[PDB]
Amino acid sequence: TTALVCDNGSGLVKAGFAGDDAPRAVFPSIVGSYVGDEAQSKRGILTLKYPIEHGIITNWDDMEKIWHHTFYNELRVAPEEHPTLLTEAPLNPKANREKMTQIMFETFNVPAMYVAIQAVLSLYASGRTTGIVLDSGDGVTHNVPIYEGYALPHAIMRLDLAGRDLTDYLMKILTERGYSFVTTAEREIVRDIKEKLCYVALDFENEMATEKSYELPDGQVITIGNERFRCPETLFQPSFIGMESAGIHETTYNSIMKCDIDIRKDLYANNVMSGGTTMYPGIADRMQKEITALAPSTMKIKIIAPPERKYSVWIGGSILASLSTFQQMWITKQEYDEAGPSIVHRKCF
Amino acid sequence: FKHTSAALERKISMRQSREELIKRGVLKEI
Ligand SMILES: Nc1ncnc2c1ncn2[C@@H]1O[C@H](COP(=O)(O)OP(=O)(O)OP(=O)(O)O)[C@@H](O)[C@H]1O
Ligand SMILES: C/C1=C/C(=O)O[C@@H]2C[C@@H](CC[C@H](C)/C=C\CC1)O[C@@](O)([C@@H]1CSC(=O)N1)C2
Ligand SMILES: [Ca+2]
Ligand SMILES: [Mg+2]
Repeated sequence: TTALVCDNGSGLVKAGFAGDDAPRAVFPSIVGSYVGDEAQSKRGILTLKYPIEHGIITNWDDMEKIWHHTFYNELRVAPEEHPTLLTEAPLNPKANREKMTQIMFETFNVPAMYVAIQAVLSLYASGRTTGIVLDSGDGVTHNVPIYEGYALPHAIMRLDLAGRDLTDYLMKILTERGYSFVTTAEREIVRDIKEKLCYVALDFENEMATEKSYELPDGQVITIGNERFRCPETLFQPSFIGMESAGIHETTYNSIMKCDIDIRKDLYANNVMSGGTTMYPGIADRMQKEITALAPSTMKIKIIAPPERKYSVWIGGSILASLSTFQQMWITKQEYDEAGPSIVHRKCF
Repeated sequence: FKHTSAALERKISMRQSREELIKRGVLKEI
């Protein structure tokens, strides 16, 4: 009667029931026999690993632990009683999709199942089927242009840096300021600093040419200045961490330019942002500015970045799973019994 | 979370075939 929606990120699992306004379960995507919060709080006994890297599932045994924990411990549901919508990264290898499907049907015995591209779900959450999504999380960043619900694979851009790299970079530059953040626990402290105090400058040079206190657990009060905006500037200038890639604005432009001439206008007018790393204050206005500088003046640029965007992917899934037009799209246990794992490529597009 | 579901439902209703989009040059594999 009620669909489950799970968005498995590199850093956080977002899970819940279709219809809700937010994933009721949000917890670290880590396994230690111990998953999530339970796993972290017992850091001292187990070895903690992330089973998803850069948005791709790489440790299947631990991923199975994640899903099991999600159904039984977090949501407290029996998997068998709910259609389950899962998410995947842009350009996820086919074999991974099939393995996800196989696990869902054979290990968890779901009555029905679907897998959707994350960025497509955030676009959907905004009530659109055409537009270009900047989706940035803990592990990977993508520009994903979409026309009528189909991501355009030839025009997808991946930027191999996201929230975790930003946190590492703030550790670096704060250390240069005289402090020292090096270990994993210190990395968590710095992540908190990033989420509370960083922002994106409208004009980076002007900002530089022009500060907050943060109290550490040990009681020391440190001061953060230009680091606040230098950390997320890396998104616009990846050479800050030695990356040769163009910034998110430039890759948005390049992605659009790889698309059919007559859809470009529609991509420029429907630029959606989603994911934890798009939460910086000033990022929407900065992208507006940069895209405007890159685009022809004959173009209306609009950036859709709602307050709940950290969770837009999950929210998209939740909306989609409840639509009448979607119900014929579920992979049923019957269809999987008749076609095996490869049914995923036929049904989920 | 539901304030866009009507619009979306309408848009998905008249969603074009992958094949049609490949025919008209919009859809291409990497
Ligand atoms: N207010 C904020 N400002 C800056 N960064 C933030 C904020 N909130 C969360 N983040 C960062 O977003 C990242 C997690 O976001 P999210 O849950 O969207 O990632 P994910 O889905 O797990 O990763 P991916 O999609 O890359 O697999 C973390 O790096 C976190 O520090
Ligand atoms: C509060 C919180 C946020 C988060 O985004 O957490 C996720 C998951 C987390 C897993 C390890 C951590 C010790 C467990 C709990 C932290 C969960 O790692 C992250 O913090 C990593 C390490 S630092 C960073 O920016 N990404 C992101
Ligand atoms: Ca809504
Ligand atoms: Mg994500």
